[PDB]
Amino acid sequence: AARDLICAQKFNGLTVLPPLLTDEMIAQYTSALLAGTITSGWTFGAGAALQIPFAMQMAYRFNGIGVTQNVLYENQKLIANQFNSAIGKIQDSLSSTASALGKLQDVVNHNAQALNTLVKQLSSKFGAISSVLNDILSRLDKVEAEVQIDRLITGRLQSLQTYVTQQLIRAAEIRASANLAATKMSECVLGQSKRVDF
Amino acid sequence: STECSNLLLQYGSFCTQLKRALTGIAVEQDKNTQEVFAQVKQIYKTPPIK
Amino acid sequence: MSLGAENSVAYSNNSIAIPTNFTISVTTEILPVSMTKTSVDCTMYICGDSTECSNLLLQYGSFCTQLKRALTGIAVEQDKNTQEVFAQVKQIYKTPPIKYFGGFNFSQILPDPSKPSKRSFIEDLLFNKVTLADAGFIKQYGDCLGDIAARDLICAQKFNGLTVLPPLLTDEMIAQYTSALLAGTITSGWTFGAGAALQIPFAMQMAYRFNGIGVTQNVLYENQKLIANQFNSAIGKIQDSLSSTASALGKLQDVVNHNAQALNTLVKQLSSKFGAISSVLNDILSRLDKVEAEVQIDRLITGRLQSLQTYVTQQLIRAAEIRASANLAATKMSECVLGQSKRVDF
Amino acid sequence: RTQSYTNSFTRGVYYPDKVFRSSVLHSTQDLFLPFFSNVTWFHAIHNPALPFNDGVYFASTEKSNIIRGWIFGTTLDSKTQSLLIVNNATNVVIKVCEFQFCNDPFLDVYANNCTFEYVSQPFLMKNLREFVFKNIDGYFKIYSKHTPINLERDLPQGFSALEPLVDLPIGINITRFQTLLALHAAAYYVGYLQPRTFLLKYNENGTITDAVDCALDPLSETKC
Amino acid sequence: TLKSFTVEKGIYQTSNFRVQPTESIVRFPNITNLCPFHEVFNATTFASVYAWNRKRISNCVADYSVIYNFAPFFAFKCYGVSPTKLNDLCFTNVYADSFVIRGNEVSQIAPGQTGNIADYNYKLPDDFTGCVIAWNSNKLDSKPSGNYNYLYRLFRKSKLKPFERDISTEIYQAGNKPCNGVAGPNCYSPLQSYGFRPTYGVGHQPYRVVVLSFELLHAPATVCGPKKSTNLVKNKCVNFNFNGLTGTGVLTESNKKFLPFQQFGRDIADTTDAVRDPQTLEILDITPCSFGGVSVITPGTNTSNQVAVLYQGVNCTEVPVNVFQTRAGCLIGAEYVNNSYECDIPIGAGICASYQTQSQSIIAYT
Ligand SMILES: *[C@@H]1O[C@H](CO)[C@@H](O[C@@H]2O[C@H](CO)[C@@H](O)[C@H](O)[C@H]2NC(C)=O)[C@H](O)[C@H]1NC(C)=O
Ligand SMILES: *[C@@H]1O[C@H](CO)[C@@H](O)[C@H](O)[C@H]1NC(C)=O
Ligand SMILES: *[C@@H]1O[C@H](CO)[C@@H](O)[C@H](O)[C@H]1NC(C)=O
Ligand SMILES: *[C@@H]1O[C@H](CO)[C@@H](O)[C@H](O)[C@H]1NC(C)=O
Ligand SMILES: *[C@@H]1O[C@H](CO)[C@@H](O)[C@H](O)[C@H]1NC(C)=O
Ligand SMILES: *[C@@H]1O[C@H](CO)[C@@H](O)[C@H](O)[C@H]1NC(C)=O
Ligand SMILES: *[C@@H]1O[C@H](CO)[C@@H](O)[C@H](O)[C@H]1NC(C)=O
Ligand SMILES: *[C@@H]1O[C@H](CO)[C@@H](O)[C@H](O)[C@H]1NC(C)=O
Repeated sequence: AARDLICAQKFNGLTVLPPLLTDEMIAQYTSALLAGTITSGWTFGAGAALQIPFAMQMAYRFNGIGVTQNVLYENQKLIANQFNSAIGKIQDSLSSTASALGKLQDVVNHNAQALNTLVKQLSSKFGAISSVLNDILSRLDKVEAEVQIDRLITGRLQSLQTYVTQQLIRAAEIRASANLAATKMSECVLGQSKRVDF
Repeated sequence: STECSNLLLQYGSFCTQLKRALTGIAVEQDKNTQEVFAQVKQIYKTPPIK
Repeated sequence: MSLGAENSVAYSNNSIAIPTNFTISVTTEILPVSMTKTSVDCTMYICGDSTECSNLLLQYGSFCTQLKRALTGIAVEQDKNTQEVFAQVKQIYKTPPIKYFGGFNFSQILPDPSKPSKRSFIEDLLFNKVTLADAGFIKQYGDCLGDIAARDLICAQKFNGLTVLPPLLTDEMIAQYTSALLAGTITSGWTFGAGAALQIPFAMQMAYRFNGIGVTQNVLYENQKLIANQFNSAIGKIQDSLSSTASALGKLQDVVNHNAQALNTLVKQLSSKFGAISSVLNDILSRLDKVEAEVQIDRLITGRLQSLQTYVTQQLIRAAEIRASANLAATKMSECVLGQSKRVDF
Repeated sequence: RTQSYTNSFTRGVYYPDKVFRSSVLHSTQDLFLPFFSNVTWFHAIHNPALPFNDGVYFASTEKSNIIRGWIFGTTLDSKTQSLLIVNNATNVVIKVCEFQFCNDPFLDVYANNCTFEYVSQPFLMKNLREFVFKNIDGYFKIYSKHTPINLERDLPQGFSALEPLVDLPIGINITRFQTLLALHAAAYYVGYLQPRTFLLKYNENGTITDAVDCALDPLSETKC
Repeated sequence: TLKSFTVEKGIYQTSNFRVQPTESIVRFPNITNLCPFHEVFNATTFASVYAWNRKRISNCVADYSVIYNFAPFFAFKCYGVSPTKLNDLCFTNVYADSFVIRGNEVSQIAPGQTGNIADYNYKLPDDFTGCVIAWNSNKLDSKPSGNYNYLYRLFRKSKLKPFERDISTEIYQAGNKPCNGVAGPNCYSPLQSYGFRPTYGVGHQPYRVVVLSFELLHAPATVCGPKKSTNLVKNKCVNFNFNGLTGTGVLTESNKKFLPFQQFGRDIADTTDAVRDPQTLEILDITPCSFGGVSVITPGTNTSNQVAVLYQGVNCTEVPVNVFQTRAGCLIGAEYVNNSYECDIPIGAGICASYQTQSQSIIAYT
């Protein structure tokens, strides 16, 4: 059919590397964390995993936030129904609305447009007579083609340095967000949080 | 292009440090994923009673 | 790659598992705080006492002033990071000469007056294992003038206009701050971080710590000797692990190595032509007339300015990362040492 | 004459410039002899010419000092200018002429269009005499280094850098070359240079002690 | 340095102190012969472009100002150097190539260019450092009956490498049938005459070309221009001139073991670390004279106009272009007291400064 943008990126020396952990490994880690949270509570994050019934674990969780544990044992079916209804509303909202995941889409879109700009910047002349090295090398003699090639080299090197600097700043922002995500993994899933709005 | 490569060789080690910066970013991404997700030491599994 | 060992906890709706014993574990966390302070002047690097190069460099505006301002801001920020992490106590507390704390051995972390720099045993291993690049914070111009053996990298850095500034707080003052925090921790508890230091016996302070984590304080008083022996064994294991394994301190070694490598790259970048006929400036002055040598000097000036700005931008990004790590270390100093934390994995 | 084949054994390194460098790793792109190659062992008991192909590494392990002189050219029948390096016990005589001369047969110890007449000190002198000849930009450069050998088996293991001798700007279109003999036997190795990239190592005394050929194996490319 | 008339309290990096040079040193080899440019530029007959002469100029002193008096040319068109700076610096060897071409082909004598002379008669390298001198020769190399002593080659199997010569004349063949020494069908002699006449146009006139090829300093210098030498002094920051290598620094004795073919020593930053003196065969270390940073420690101008100067990173027994020694350099103008206050102006490794009372003055402390 037509030439893809990824092929035009790959033909000009730009390569995307695969991550070390595949999606199945991330799913295995998530399933292990979920099973340890459900079966053990917060005991698996501080040593050996000790089993506990889930109703008694939820009574422990209510006793953490200042409510006596008889409230759960007298209202267990209502709280189970409320939890199931809330999971159903999350499923319906994720099936209906698609604007919630805009951060990961922005992460994809920025990395797409940076490489697209780096490819498109190769058409620039930077004050030379042409943007093609073969036309310059065939049209002029040695000294003039050396001058035009030097101008093109300076322009392309400046654009590549700009791309690397912007990638470094974006990587610092991504590392800050990943540190926050690791803290929320350690404090919300592996335990119970006393911090307000955390 | 051989002439372009010969003229690019006179600009020093700009591409070496660009390559080093990109390699550092690439290692940092996998470090971020390992720090976030690989927090548990054993792979617990659900018993068949749901 | 293997993610981990397969496990299957026996869940049931009427079964629970309760521990009957405990272990006291001591772990080690290493956090960078500051990095190397550097100072670069443009005239020695770009020109090297050439009057024509300086006169052509004056036409490029105030690039060097803002590069100098950025480097000075980084240098001030490093001292601010060290002060904001370590100088958290208001008074220099000292441990009493009677070294009994309920049977807990603190001899390997408390300082000793035998050596001149009053550092502990573990602090001596941590200073010995992290090798230094031996930068220009020690004066070496008398050594650089005297040509002995072969030319050093530090002398080539210094002769081209790159200079490393010493930190404001010496290692003895950092050790004094650490000893004051340690003495206030082991003789007062968490009271010295919230006002005046109120004394408390160490067994009763540890019983308060046991009440913090949801264990009744009679468990400590019925098992005091076992807990003290476990603490001493864990401290000895930390000592043996620091004596044997040398790969634990890679973060501070990376901090040293990056700041050495950036200056080495900046020195090596002076051998490039950048499209001119020679990297040597005096050959350009002698071999040509005014206009052509001015053209070649302009090419060299442009290339050296891009190399210097690349170095300054990389240093600014590294300084931001180091400042984030220092803020984390200051939070961990305020919450782990000066109190007891309920946050999981913190 | 009898031919054979043997390994180069990381041998054939020379100083690329007349600049003193100490305790530094230097990268040089020049016509070098690649590592672990096959040089050709010629046993001269007996003779067609040998092709001069972008540089020649010459070696000789002979104690009796028989081998002497060289001829350079492209067709060698007075239809071209030919370089003639003739050595003896006193001087060397280097000349470029049409050169229908001869010293190969048994005429020994029991002109035309001449361009230059360079005479100087002699070149040659359990010892190995290593020589490198090259022709770049009309300039003929000769490198040499003599090294004693203990066990006369083959080319030795180790490094011995070659020092420059003279930089003759005469010698045009060298394609084939020839080597003399001497009788009252002769054994020499011939290797061919190649445009490779090397990474030279200098010690604290300024002597080349180690080198890495960047296009030999991927480990050496990683080192370079 | 702050672009303001009022400064605040703190420490500011202002400038750098440099030791200025006192004397000058010129070191040239002791050569008294004169280079024979008159034999090159003033000749009765010049060779053809296919058989151009090459003359080696060595072991003499070259004066380039007499070249204008020798021949009436317009442009001293040089490539790697300038014509006005040829008498200061110097080289190893100079080669002069002389030939006669047509006025159309004078532009072909340039590095990196193809044509007829540049491909089959005389090819210049891409790294050519030298000057091309060409002038008209209508009065000596032109006859009304035509000239046949000047030959050029236009037929060859391959392009010529730089600085190569071709003397042999064979019958050129551009077909499958061999010539066998017979100039018949598809057989051409490669040399044909220029045929110079005085009635031709200005672009067809005979031109005498002299190409001076300089090679840079790698060997000991054998040809050097007119410049008097100066006695060598050591252990002083001076200006040196070693065979055209200018610079500023301190020359000391060295224990570097130079090999006998080496005349220079370079550094990681591509600068000359050591040099060999051309008069006496000795090795000299080149190091720059003393420098360092200067920091000015002041309170505000609303308080006082007194300052203290910190000379960064020096052991100040070599100060000039109260004295207290710190680890960040040494402090001049502040009195060190044996007290301990809070830090006001941070200087270095545990040393601060303040404006106190015990007559107001600037003190330094731990
Ligand atoms: C709890 O664990 C400790 C070790 O962590 C046990 O102490 C050991 O007990 C055995 C059995 O007598 C002794 O041989 C060891 O010397 C003890 N080790 C020490 C004191 O460090 C202790 O017995 C355990 N408690 C229970 C109730 O099982
Ligand atoms: C509790 O567990 C047992 C066996 O694990 C099962 O038979 C029983 O149905 C469970 N109780 C309820 C209310 O489902
Ligand atoms: C433990 O404390 C005693 C003092 O009672 C001391 O002698 C000993 O050295 C300490 N242990 C270690 C390993 O330092
Ligand atoms: C060198 O060439 C000879 C000629 O056949 C060959 O036998 C020998 O294996 C070669 N050496 C190598 C490939 O190392
Ligand atoms: C340099 O030369 C000295 C002088 O003999 C010698 O002692 C030293 O070992 C040499 N260094 C080397 C070979 O690395
Ligand atoms: C130049 O001077 C050196 C040492 O002063 C001396 O050995 C040499 O003979 C001199 N050369 C001439 C040509 O005078
Ligand atoms: C060239 O040399 C001849 C012979 O010495 C002389 O007569 C003539 O004047 C010289 N030409 C110039 C311009 O000096
Ligand atoms: C260098 O400084 C130290 C420390 O003040 C001093 O002991 C030494 O004498 C100084 N060196 C000189 C003055 O040459």
